Amino acid sequence: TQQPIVTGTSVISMKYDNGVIIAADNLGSYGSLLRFNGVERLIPVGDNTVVGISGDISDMQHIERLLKDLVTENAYDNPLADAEEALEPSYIFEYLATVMYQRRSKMNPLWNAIIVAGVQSNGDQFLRYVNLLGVTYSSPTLATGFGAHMANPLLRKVVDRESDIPKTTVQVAEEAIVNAMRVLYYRDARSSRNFSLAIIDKNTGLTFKKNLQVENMKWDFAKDIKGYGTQKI
Amino acid sequence: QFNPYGDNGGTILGIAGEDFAVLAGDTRNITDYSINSRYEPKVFDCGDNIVMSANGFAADGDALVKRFKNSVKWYHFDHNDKKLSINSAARNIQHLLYSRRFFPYYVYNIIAGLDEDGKGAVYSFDPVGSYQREQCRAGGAAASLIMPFLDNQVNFKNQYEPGTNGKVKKPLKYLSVEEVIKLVRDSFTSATERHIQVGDGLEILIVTKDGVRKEFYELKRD
Amino acid sequence: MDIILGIRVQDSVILASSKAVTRGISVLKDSDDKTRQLSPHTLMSFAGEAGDTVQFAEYIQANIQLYSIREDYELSPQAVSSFVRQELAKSIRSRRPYQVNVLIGGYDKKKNKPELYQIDYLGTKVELPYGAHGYSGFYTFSLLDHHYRPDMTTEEGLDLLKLCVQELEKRMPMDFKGVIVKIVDKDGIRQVDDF
Amino acid sequence: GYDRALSIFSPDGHIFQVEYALEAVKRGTCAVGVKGKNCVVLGCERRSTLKLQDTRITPSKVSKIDSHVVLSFSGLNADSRILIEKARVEAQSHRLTLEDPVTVEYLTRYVAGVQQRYTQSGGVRPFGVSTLIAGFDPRDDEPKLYQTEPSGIYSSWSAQTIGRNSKTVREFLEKNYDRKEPPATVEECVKLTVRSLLEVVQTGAKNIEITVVKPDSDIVALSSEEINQYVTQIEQEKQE
Amino acid sequence: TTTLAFKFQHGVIVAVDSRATAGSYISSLRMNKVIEINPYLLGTMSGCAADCQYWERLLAKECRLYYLRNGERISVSAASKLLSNMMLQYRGMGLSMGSMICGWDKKGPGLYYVDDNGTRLSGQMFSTGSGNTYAYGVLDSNYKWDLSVEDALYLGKRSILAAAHRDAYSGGSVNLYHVTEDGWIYHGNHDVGELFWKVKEEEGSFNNVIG
Amino acid sequence: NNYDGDTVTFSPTGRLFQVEYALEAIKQGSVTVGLRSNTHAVLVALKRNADELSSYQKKIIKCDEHMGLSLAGLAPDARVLSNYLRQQCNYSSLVFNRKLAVERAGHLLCDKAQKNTQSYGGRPYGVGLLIIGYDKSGAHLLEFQPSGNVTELYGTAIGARSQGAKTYLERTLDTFIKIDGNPDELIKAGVEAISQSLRDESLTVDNLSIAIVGKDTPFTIYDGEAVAKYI
Amino acid sequence: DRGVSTFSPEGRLFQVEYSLEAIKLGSTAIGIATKEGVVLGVEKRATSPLLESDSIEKIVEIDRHIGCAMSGLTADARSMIEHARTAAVTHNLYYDEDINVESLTQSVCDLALRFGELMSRPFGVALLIAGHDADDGYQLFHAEPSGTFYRYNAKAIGSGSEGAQAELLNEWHSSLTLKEAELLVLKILKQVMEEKLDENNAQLSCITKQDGFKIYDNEKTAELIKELKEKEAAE
Amino acid sequence: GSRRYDSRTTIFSPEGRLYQVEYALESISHAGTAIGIMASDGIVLAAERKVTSTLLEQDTSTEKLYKLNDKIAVAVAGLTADAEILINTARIHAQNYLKTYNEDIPVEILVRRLSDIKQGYTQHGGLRPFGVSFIYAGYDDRYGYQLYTSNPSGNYTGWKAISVGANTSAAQTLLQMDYKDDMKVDDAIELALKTLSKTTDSSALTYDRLEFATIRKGANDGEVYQKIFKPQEIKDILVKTGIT
Ligand SMILES: *[C@@](C)(CO)[C@](*)(O)[C@H](Cc1ccccc1)NC(=O)[C@H](Cc1ccc(OC)cc1)NC(=O)[C@@H](C)NC(=O)C1=CC2=CCC=CC2=C1C
Ligand SMILES: [Mg+2]
Repeated sequence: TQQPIVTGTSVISMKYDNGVIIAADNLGSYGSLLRFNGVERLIPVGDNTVVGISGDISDMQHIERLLKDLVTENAYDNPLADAEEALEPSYIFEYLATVMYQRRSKMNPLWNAIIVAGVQSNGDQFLRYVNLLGVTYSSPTLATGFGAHMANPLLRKVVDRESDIPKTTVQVAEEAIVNAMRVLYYRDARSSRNFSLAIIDKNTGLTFKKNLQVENMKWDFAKDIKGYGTQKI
Repeated sequence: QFNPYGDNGGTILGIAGEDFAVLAGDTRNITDYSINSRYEPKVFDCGDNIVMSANGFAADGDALVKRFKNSVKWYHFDHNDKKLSINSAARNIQHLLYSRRFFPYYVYNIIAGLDEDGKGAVYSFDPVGSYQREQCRAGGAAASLIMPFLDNQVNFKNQYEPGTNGKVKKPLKYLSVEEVIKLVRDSFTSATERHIQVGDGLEILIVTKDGVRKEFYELKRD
Repeated sequence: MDIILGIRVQDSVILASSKAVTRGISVLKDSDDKTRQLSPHTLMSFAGEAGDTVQFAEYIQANIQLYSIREDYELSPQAVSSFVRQELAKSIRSRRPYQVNVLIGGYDKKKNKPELYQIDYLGTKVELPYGAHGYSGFYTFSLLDHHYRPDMTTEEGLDLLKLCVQELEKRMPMDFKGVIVKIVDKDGIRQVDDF
Repeated sequence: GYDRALSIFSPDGHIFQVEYALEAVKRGTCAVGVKGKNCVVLGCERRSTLKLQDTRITPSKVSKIDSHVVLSFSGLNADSRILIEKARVEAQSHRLTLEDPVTVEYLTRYVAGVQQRYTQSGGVRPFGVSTLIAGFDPRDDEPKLYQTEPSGIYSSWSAQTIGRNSKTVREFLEKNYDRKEPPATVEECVKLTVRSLLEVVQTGAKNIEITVVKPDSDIVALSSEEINQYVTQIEQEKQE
Repeated sequence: TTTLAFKFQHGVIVAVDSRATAGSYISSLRMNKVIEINPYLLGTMSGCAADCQYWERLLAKECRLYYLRNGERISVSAASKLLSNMMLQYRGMGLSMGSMICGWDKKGPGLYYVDDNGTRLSGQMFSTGSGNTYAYGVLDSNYKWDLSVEDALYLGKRSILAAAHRDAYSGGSVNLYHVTEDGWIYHGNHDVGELFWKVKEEEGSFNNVIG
Repeated sequence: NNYDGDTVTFSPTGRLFQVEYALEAIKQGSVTVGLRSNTHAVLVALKRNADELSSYQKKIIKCDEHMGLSLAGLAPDARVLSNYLRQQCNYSSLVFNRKLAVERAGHLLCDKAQKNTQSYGGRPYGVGLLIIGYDKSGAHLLEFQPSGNVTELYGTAIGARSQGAKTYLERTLDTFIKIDGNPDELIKAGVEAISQSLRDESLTVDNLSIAIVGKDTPFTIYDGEAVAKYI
Repeated sequence: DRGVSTFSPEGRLFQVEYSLEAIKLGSTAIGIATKEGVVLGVEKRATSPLLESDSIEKIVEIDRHIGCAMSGLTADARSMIEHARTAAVTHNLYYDEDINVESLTQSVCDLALRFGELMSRPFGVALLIAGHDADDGYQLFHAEPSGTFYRYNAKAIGSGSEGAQAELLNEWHSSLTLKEAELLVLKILKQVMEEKLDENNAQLSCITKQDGFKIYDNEKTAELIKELKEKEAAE
Repeated sequence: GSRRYDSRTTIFSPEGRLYQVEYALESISHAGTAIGIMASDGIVLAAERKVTSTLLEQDTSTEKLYKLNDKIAVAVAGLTADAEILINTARIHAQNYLKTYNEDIPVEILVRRLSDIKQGYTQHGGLRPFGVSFIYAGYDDRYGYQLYTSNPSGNYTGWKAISVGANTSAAQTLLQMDYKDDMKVDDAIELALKTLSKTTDSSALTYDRLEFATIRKGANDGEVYQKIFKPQEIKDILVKTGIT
């Protein structure tokens, strides 16, 4: 049993017609202190998977190393390591889910919420969630922390059910994700303007975008707001 | 302090027919007031004509089902591909649950299938491993909403024959698979109305001598 | 369990033990014998937490019986009491201590003397002319202090014991369902069937 | 730990260490067991090479395992103490867990099992001991007499002998003991047990020990004078 | 729950209810609270259902192994002791079990009470569970050694009924058993709803209740 | 001679005699044949009986839905090694949701057998195995020797008189590799291959044992009247 | 000296081969499987007339549906029987059913090769395990210390085994009745035994679906011996 | 591996003897003779030190006679170092018994415990046995005065008079001849010294070549006293009995 110290906030994601998108901001909070501003919380595994992690950063760095070691171990005595016997998103997720549930069963959890986004060998989209309790679930949209409360409602307006996935393009999906990140910056006190976004497509592969910023923000209406009720000046 | 348990909501229902059995459950997965998934399968085909659902804390539910599926696999290896009977599966599951008597699987488990005489069978379990064979059983969040309705409409409790005025009971006539599915759908539609954790979708697994069939129905998404 | 008494007279030791066993708000039994014969001339009564009492008593019984067979010889009441004390003193610092209080009544055939030992669950041993455990002594010791002589007969010891039980029955809020009385002397152990 | 396999098979299918343990039994003093109609008698040889012995304190050949069961032996003396101790512990352990004293058959099966375990465990040698176990089951008046040996096999006997010159006394028992009509009284049973030992013992003085076991935990050891009277009566009838 | 068991001239009666609760919710209307360990041995269940089923089914394993090793049926005294020793291993670990081991052996009919604390008591009459006080009331006033098999079965049945009526956590149905020297005999499942109205009319009892 | 008392001792020419003696146990064992195409992989095994009253010792063991083997030598050692494979196949599924690659299965068997050849007290395994399977890289056939050596092959045979079947497969190499999408013809080639190792005795209904795995075919064993088709 | 788990140049485990020689010295045990049941019979072989022959227990119950006969160093069988009984009842605990005869036999044979430098040597006893289950019906198995077990229609183990097995070769057919099998075991036992066969120095037993495993009384076997003598004198 | 170098200390010979026990007894037969004689009013322990030197400090030396507790003592024959291992174990066992039962340990119980330890080394562990034979002299209120002996086999027996070490055959014959049941301590002292004086391999028996001890009820009233004799006291008793 512990408590989280340095933390990362929401990770958001969604499926679209040819793949998946995942995003997360670059902040490492120390309670209310916005301590670290250059933290990457999306960690690619090969060219077909991106693991997005929220929660305790020290445990994230531990998980990051497990995945790096997993790639190394898979290549051992494996001539098809960069082909048929390469790591799949489902393999990577189930490994993490096994670790998370074992750790909670020893009353010593990895204090995280994880989303594994990727594309399988047969072109199928993969998107599944796992957390410190070992709880797992899948959905057309997935989000952690505040993202679950604010991002999912926006992303579910694009992909409300399974049948909406083939109708959703990468431009529309990316637009929805970017809008959600702006809304989180407005309303999540433990978020930052700077974020990273990753697209895993079955045709164009893995596109990893760094140093993105929330833009087109509405603040002008603030000038007119005065007092808390009766004040006019 | 770290709390190793959680509540993923959901509700399940098992009904045993004369020569069939059904195991139904909603597809909604939740934490607190949020929806995790509108479609997260909860009832599984475990092989040997047995269906299973572990309702409550999803992590423990997935672990138990995974271990039972494994137990079926090793039962084939160790005993010359012998079919695991529903009563044998039930007793095996008791020992899986009680192996964690002091750190329980937080789930209410139900299995369904056919007994060795070909008749419909449902077995129900508590988190620590008490089990028993039943005709009708609802489990999970809206279990208290559904069970009384099944006592009334499946076993004809408090129902008597007109004219006699309480002297002669309503006779216990058997129900068809079409009749049972109607009672299942109405049970979940009613549970969806009055329970916030129930909704999105309903998945039913029907077991007969021919095998395991699936049926899916939409539920209210609010 | 509750009340266990003991008195050492001229030529014998008398042990009185309640018959009641309670579980929840219901008296499950009113004829329970809270005692074990450790050897032909040594008797141990016991009282404490449910389950622990009998388990401890039978464990002691087994050890003394094992000793008797091995050496073809009966241990003195003093030797048995010391063995019992050590087991309790060992127990009190264990992960889960045995919450058992005992009286050991024995007749030493070598010295031709009756002996009564009082041992609590901590391993606190004392040799006494009369003894009790729990609240039993609060009601009875004033009577024993007054009436007790060391040259008393077994019959006089029983009469003084009746007076102690009568006082308990009057002033205790607890119904302990009477007592089973046993006498330990040179001829061995016998039960007083009418009391 | 020392794990060396000492008891192993040989090309001809023999476990020599178990067979050499039987040779140690052959060297041991003679022990005999005879069961009558309502009793069992255990006779034991005491070699008279050892005089100036203190017979009060010297370990007796017959040992009580419980109040209703006894055990005598032939072979290594030190080895027998280990079996006796284990048997005594098991007897109390059985009373404690099952609330009945051991049957003679159960106690025998346990002791035989200990002997067997020492024939296929690493780092240990077999017991150089064969035992005769006798007594009466609780609330039963049928006499019981069993034999065990280093290999771990056991069986019930109407009458049996073990130890040195056991071949001779067994020869005597086979022709003298009638199954249809066993020794009806204690006297007849003791007399037959003493007679059988007199074939081998040498002198009938302090060389013969007798222990009578009757039903309901009635076990007594005969004294020198009591045994000497049997020795006197036997030889006086023989002079004819 | 409510369970009872008593010895008498013609063996031992065993009667239990069939209700199971999870708080104030009635989780089960008909649960078997008796376990058949062997043709001459029964076991009642009160407390945690899981603990009762697991340990008593494990006792049956150990009682069965006794028969194979010794070629003879285990005594009621020995069976009850094995169970109490199991409870003593998990001492203070939180088990909740209250059972009566009922049977017939060489000493005649046998009845032992055993609970999670390790307590093991021999006796003629016992009753366990939340409704045991109501059952004892009827038993104590009507029990005799000279009871007929028919009257004895009714007493145990009527005693459970008394408890099922008053105790909120007891009810459903009554399961009866009769233990003889030829083994135990099941005397059926009796719904309390129907049994109550029947007893009321025939016996004249429960006058305060309207029907 | 002086260097064959245990597995921990090299001979002066660098040989391990206990391993070579374990290899000898395989040669005494009954013949079994393995072969594959691009779509399917087949095991064929000649079962051996004690006498006419006895049953015919089983030769083929299933490890997973997509993998299994045939044995030749000490049967109990095959049970130990197959049990290990069952666990490893199962560990891969439960932890990684991944079917175990046949090549990796061979590497695991090699390493398990090796430990028994370098340590004092233990002994080498006295059995040879032919592992077949279908994974993400298609059909596979492996030959396991208790020395630790594992080899991936198109076809092979082990056991008594196995040289005859091995020569046949070496001639037929170009033919049977091309038998794609035809399980019955691939089995025929295996039955014809194992027939080259027979003397005196012939293939009867309770003598022959066949197993197959492929693209849309789980590992299944055929015995009794199920193999009468191929006699 | 040499390792306990050592291979011979021929590819056999020395100790396993030597334990088989010990089994050849053991008393004869015969098993015959039919469609009406499986019969098990043994030679008691008392070393002396004072030895109470009824205490010789070479036929043993494992479960109600499984029996067992032994030959060789019979003391080694006790731990095997204990394991078998535990395995049989434990499976009944876990799965609420009878255990398959083959599965029970496999569990016993798993102990066999658990020896090294675990127990210090292999078992010096062979077992004939007979039983019945719903899947494969009436079965007879021969469990060796090698860890190998063969199923048999009929089998003899012990000192007169090869002579008895040759006799079982000719006599056994698939339409044998239970009564015919009983007389056949008695016939072959009488042939290979040193002493004259009677109810006191030989024992019969059987396993049927209805009545389960039963050891025959000496009075019941005596009649079957008398029935055998008359039918042999009939031609 | 290691098997090559294992002597196998715990095995039977073809004749059914324990090799190492027999060879240990052969070792003990070369050790200095120790004698024990039990009388009605006490026990005597007499023992011969092996070929000593004039420069050996005798008054502070102890190689034969050791004290286990106030009631029990032992005479040693064999390897002294081996004996001290066992002696310290026996001293601990006596104190364990006293702590448990609050009574002095009965002689036989202490003897059985040590003999069981010796037995263990002959049956398991693969270690050499202890090359030691003890004579136990002790008193308790059950059997009174008692003499026991134990040897490397772990077998123990009770005696009225007994010898261990060298020339036991000759010594036992002499003891068997002159011993009587109504004998007293002062007479037993004389018998012990006379027996050593005739069996000794030395030219003459002197004070510097002896260790001596008595266990007497010759203590003020109902109690027992152990007396380990000093060099000057051994010299006096040698003159008194008429040996020097
Ligand atoms: C009275 C009902 C007490 O109120 C009885 O004592 C009864 C005994 C009993 C019932 C069934 C089988 C054997 C014995 N006791 C209970 O039912 C018991 C009371 C209880 C609850 C909790 C604890 O601490 C853990 C101790 C005692 N109730 C249960 O065990 C409850 C938990 N059972 C269930 O909730 C339950 C739900 C369920 C669903 C499907 C199948 C079985 C189910 C059970 C047993
Ligand atoms: Mg709803």
